[PDB]
Amino acid sequence: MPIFKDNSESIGRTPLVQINRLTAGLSSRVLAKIEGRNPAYSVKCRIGAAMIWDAEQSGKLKPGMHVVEPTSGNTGIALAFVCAARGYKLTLTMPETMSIERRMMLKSFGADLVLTPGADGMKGAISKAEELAAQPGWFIPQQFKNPANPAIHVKTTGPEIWNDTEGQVDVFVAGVGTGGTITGVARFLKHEKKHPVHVVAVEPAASPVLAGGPAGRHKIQGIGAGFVPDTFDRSVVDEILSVTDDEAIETARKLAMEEGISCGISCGAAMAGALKVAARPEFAGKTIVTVLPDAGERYLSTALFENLR
Amino acid sequence: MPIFKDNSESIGRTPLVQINRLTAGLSSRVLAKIEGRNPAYSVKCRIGAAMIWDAEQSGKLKPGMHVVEPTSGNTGIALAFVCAARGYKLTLTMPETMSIERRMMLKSFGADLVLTPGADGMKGAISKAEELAAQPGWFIPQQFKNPANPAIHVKTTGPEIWNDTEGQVDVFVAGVGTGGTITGVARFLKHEKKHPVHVVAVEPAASPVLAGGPAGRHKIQGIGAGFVPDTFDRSVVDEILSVTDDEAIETARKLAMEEGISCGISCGAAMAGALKVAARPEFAGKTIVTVLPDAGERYLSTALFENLR
Repeated sequence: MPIFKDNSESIGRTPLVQINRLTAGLSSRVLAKIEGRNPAYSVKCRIGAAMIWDAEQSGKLKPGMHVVEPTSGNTGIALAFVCAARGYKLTLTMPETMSIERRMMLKSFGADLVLTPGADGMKGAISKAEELAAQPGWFIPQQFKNPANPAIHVKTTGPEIWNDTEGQVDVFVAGVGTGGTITGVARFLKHEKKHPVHVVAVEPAASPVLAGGPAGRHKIQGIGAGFVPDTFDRSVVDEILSVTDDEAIETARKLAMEEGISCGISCGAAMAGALKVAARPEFAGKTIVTVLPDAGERYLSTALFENLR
Repeated sequence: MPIFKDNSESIGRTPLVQINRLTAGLSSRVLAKIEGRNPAYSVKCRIGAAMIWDAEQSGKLKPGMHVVEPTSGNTGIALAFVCAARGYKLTLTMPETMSIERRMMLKSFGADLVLTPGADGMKGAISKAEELAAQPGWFIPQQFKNPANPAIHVKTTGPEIWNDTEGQVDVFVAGVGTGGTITGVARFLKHEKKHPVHVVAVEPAASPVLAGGPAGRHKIQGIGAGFVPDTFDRSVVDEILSVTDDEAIETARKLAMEEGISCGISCGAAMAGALKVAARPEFAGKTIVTVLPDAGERYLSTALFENLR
């Protein structure tokens, strides 16, 4: 490995770990990519870095400009650590219904937070971010529209999976938030390596928007955005699979308990999908790869841990 | 990277990141090794894996046996994920001062917790664990005595530093808890690569036991054990340096804020010492390497985040 000139350069190179007890009695192989092991501990670190780097290259972002994005979750954390490592002023807009601890993490990187009325929800944070981003000197990455999001997974996540498995990956299963992960990995495998792979998107059964149903409330943070994102390319996805909130929560708990993998709720969702796919007779002896986006300690205040006080 | 057959094999291979703003105006070069990027997110993952593997190879640990260890933080977490990954019953002793968040992390891996009197500290934990380990069928790794602890650093941490710097490491600065990190890296560089390295042990000014002062209470968790561990090899250490709780907490805040590196209190302690050493005239144009043991989210409930409510 090189010496990274700042922490944003250290994204990726995450490990593939074989799942052993949740797969007991299957003849396929299930490998988990641990995206929790990133400079700011989630998969979003890849796109926080890539969207900043790409805006530098194109001139949309210049030194002294202000970065603004409407986000509570992992994307705010990634942008915060990247802007701190690379020296940009950062503002994040979020409804005031935001956990005091997620805000501490964001403020530890020196991000400025703009709370918008909780009643207007996410669309209120988006409106404020658009208003701020309209002024000159401010840049908005736009995580759901920015092609630099799937492109970094074409350049890093995709190749890492291809090379760590030595070309043995027959199924890729990924929860879909912005959809950049599943789009970039599928593009790399199918178009750049010409590799046959069955690509499965995972969404909450309570908000099955990718399969055409109506958005709803759900607890699988980071996926189920309530719309089909522009960064999600349905043409490289072969199947949509939904999981319940309880399946996701329980499978994340079993990943820690039975595999020693501390991970979040959407990790349980992805794995719960992957293990159902991996039980199909047509995939006997095949390799199923899935992504676990972040780590369990980010979920101490959530429903993931409520059974442990 | 290979496919890891379980999560314990995925230890290490952590990045070296150049520190840029905290070093502004020094002519030396300070590189931070990010041990938060480990399967259970601390440096102890290396020795949790290694001590279990070593006990398996030696026959001191067999399938069906019960693992027991005293811990005040990361060693419990490391052993917990390893025992979940590899299938051992685990019981940890710890003072009742252990935060609720730490307990929950240990419970998520299915470890049993035995609480010892808070005012008796680590020594009261060590004694209850020794008691429990007397039972036939029980095994105690003994993190302060087990040579498998510095050995894994001779085998992984040392070589990673040597390889990523291409033999450019003139100073090694590390906080001492068990001392295995500094002992193993220093043995590797001095005894095996025959490389001249100024090796700096960092301990709390409020508990300068390595320097022969009295044990005292302090907030730099993970270091300042209150005694000199057998796994600390004084013959490979060139200098003992004290840092205040205030220095450590503030420097950990500055690493997040000015570098985008979210890390723990002991990380600020090591960096506070590394920056002092790196400003010395004899190290102009030289390379100083230090270890940042874990990640910031483990410390939300601590004095590290007191300034953010």
